[PDB]
Amino acid sequence: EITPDLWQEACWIVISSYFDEKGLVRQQLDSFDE
Amino acid sequence: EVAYCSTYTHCEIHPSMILGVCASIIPFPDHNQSPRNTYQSAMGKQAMG
Amino acid sequence: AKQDVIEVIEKAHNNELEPTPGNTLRQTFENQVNRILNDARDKTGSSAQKSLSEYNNFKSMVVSGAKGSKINISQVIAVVGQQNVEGKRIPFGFKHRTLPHFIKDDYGPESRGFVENSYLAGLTPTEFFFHAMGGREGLIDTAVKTAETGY
Amino acid sequence: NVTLGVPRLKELINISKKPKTPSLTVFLLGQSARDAERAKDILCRLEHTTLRKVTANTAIYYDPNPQSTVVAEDQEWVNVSPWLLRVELDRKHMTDRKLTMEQIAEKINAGFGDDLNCIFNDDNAEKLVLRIRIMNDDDVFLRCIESNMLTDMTLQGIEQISKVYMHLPQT
Amino acid sequence: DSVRLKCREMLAAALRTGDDYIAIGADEEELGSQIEEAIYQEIRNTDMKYKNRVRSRISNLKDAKNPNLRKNVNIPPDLFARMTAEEMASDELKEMRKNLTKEAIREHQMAKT
Amino acid sequence: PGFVGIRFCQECNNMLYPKEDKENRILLYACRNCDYQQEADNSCIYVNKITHEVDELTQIIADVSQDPTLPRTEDHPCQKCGHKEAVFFQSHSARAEDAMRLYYVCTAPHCGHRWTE
Amino acid sequence: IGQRIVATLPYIKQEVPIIIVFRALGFVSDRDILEHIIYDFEDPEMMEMVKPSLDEAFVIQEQNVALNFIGSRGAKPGVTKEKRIKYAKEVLQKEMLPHVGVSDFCETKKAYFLGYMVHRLLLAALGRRELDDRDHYGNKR
Amino acid sequence: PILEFLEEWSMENLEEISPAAIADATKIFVNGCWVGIHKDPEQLMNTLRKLRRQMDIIVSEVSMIRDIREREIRIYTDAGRICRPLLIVEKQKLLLK
Ligand SMILES: [Zn+2]
Ligand SMILES: [Zn+2]
Repeated sequence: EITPDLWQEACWIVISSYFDEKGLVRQQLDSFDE
Repeated sequence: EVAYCSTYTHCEIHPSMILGVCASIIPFPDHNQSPRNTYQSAMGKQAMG
Repeated sequence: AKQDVIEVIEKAHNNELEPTPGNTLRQTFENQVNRILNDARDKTGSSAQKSLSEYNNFKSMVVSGAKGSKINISQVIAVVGQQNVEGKRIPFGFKHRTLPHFIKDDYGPESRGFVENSYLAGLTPTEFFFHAMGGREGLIDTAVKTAETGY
Repeated sequence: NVTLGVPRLKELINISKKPKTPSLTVFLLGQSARDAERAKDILCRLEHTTLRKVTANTAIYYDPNPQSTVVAEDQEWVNVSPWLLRVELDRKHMTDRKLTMEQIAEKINAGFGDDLNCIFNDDNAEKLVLRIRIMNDDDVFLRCIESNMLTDMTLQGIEQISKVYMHLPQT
Repeated sequence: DSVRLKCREMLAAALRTGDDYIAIGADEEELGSQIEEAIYQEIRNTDMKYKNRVRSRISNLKDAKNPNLRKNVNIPPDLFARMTAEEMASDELKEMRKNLTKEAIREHQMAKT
Repeated sequence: PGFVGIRFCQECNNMLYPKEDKENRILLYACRNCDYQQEADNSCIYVNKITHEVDELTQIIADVSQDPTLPRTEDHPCQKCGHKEAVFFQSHSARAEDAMRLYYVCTAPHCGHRWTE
Repeated sequence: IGQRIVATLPYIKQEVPIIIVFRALGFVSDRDILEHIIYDFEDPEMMEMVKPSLDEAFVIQEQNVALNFIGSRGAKPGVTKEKRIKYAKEVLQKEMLPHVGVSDFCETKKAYFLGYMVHRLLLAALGRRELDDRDHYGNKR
Repeated sequence: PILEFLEEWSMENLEEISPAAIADATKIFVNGCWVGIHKDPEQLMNTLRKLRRQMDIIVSEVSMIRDIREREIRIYTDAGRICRPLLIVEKQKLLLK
């Protein structure tokens, strides 16, 4: 079911998951690992 | 109300994710003249802490 | 003003827009839109001026001449206005559009950079980015002027 | 189109042969100062106009006999090297400057002399056309003129002038 | 020389187009021979260096969108031979088109602001 | 006025060049690498549009109808098949002399109709 | 006369007209070349633009002659013409356009991509396609 | 992997193409290498995007670009390309429920 007008709270859960999964310097660590 | 696009393919997660690291600590950067935002981005790297 | 710009766009798309002296069809369309939006910004600013109370502290600092101009009051209170880079409206950086959020061949006010909000009401993200684009020109010109005039 | 500011100050400070915008302000004297049409006449006397600016389309043919042309123009009948070049002139660009095909043919023959002759239409005709031939690699000769005459020949104005505006000043 | 003869014969041949000379009922050979003289007495070189006059008069008499010029020859030849625009101002439709073209170009060769 | 393109030598598929026949007074085509003489049927050799009016309508392609970043209007029903939905855009061609004219493509598969108003 | 297309191949100090390059890649016939440069013969507009380039190279037909022509302009033009031809072949094989393969038998891949480049140059010259922007970030790594 | 998936689909190999058959057919570019022709690009684009949303052949970094007016599909797998994440919107609705 869709999420109308609840999206302020839901818009930031995905951002928090993104910054938990990936740090802020991920483009450096991934490049050096590769 | 009268369709502008009606054919969207993607959606911004949050429009404020266009800012960087120093520019995203500014409160209400959309109420500031942009050079002031740039100057804070430059000065936020000089703040003691 | 937005409705007038829309009508001008309709006339241009219908080939009803008459080329003004010297200018071409596309150039006269750009001049028409810029004229309409300049009128909008100036008129809104002027209406803002007359609404300020005698105790308004922007007015005290503008009529004294110490710091600021009536254009700053206009931008803070009424509307910020058109953001230009190299003297033209925001260019089609992408293929025939200024940002991914707009539709191809969209010459409307907000599609090409006209900021319709005031600094008190805040800027929509698209026009926030357009305002940053406009403001980068000042920094670039300052940085080159400093080195070009001393010689 | 004014190049003012620090760049202008630099250009003046260091006398140079190629400022970013060389210009003239030309004041008119008699009826040309009083009437827009008469001023336009002088503007056309000044602005460099080449055969290309009046040309609409250029085509090169091989026309076996003038009396039985391969193109539907009968000026060739009245006029009196089957390798033929035909230029058709735009009436808008011709009457922008009161140019007449008499002048066009005069300048063409003045430039290319006797070896190349032109058969012009009349300025009122439905299509302004010039039938041109060499007078005894003819194909590449006509192509060479197709390039040079269009790009290089002068019909009106003076060289070194790119364009000329007309103005009712405010200052 | 025969140079004058042939070209004024061709002028006469141009005057007769459309039988307009017969509808009006006028003799056009005299008119052609007089038109060539009126041209020569202004372009007074033996070979008629500017015979653009004679050929343009021929063609413009033969111009089917301005048959009224062919009808007129009441403006006499002495005037016809000198006319600017090769007398096609009488066409009054091409003349209007040229007038409007001049109206446009007066505006489209001006400053930006 | 036409537009004369390239023609190829059948014997070696090299480009043909025109040549006047000075005996029978006719135009022929020839090849520099082959003694192949064939007869022309156009009588025109070279053309060049200087004003260069060109039909942008033809270079429109039916595939653009599915572009997601293109404005859509049912206010201009298809002239061919009557389908309401049409995508509209400007010429998109550089060197366009001076124009903002619109071109419409029908949003119906296998109609693929491109038209101008 | 006008509108000649040239090619500034690497390790060749001068430029070289393109059709010499194509006949160096082994495409002798003009049609067998143009079908890599003009995918649609419906366009007299396209053909008449590249046509002067085909006019210029009407004195180079044999492939090894094309290689020698390329070799003569090479940075190391050994007086021995055999090694000039070998140098041109090395250029075209491995130093020219590596991303389209650098084996000896990739001539058709390199020819198709070079034809694509020439075709897009023609499109940009016809004005059918807008010039690329050097500031677009899709053009940056 | 992308080359294998493209070749096992309805492509025409560039080296097996008829030169006249490139006119009415889109050109596929993998990392800039013109590598094949496709008669129906609207199937290839949807198949490639479906694959990317499942993380099976096309990894999430790869980007398939469809140029409509100029028939060209360009797929990039090389490094250094800067990208950012966005929600997907197939109807006038989020896939994020
Ligand atoms: Zn041959
Ligand atoms: Zn339809």
